[PDB]
Amino acid sequence: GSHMDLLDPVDILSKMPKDFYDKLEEKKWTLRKESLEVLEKLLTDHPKLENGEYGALVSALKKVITKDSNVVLVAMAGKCLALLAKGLAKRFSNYASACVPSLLEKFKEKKPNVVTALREAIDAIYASTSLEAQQESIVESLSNKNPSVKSETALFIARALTRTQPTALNKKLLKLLTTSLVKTLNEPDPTVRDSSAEALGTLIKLMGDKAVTPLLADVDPLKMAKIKECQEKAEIKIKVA
Repeated sequence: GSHMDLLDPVDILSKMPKDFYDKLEEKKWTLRKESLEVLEKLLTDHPKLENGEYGALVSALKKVITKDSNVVLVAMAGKCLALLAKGLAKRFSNYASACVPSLLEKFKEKKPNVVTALREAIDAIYASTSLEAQQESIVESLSNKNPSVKSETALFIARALTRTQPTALNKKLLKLLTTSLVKTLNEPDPTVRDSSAEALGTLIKLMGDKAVTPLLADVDPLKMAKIKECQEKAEIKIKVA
């Protein structure tokens, strides 16, 4: 009944205000907020989304996330993007690749509320794609000069790995990911190092010691300890088979 209706795909595109896009172009942040408010409510009221042309909506949200000077709007746009990606599940796959790079770069913003929304967004989007498909953006981001981006990128990999099938990573990808993460692991920044250790430990948890160990032969003893600690705490939420 009620609960079953939650499984009923809703056409939210036809329910948005006729001035949704125009308001997002207003200079007054409170007007931009009005469009996002309405959208956020539509997304929370209808967890199951009908198929449709979401390109314009995704582009509008990305614009707010990457260019809005108001962090409250950035967080709201991030949240909406996360709910949109969740409501479409795999139906979001076609928009994923363009979103990933933008979200990762936005991790230069450190306000915790924005960070939480960005994590939710990139995590929901990951579910519709794969590390194989997003490797270039991910690896490129681990090279970002901004410590905050490097750290959040490594943490993104850690969370992603807990929901990844072991068969989703071939030898090449495993080596590329490990090599890139060992590089940030040896960075002078403490947070970046911890985040890299968490990602590496999760990677071992998922792929197994024998498979990954060889690639960490040159990691010093102290760092290996951090990695193993994280490995112990990592929880792989998926089922191989």
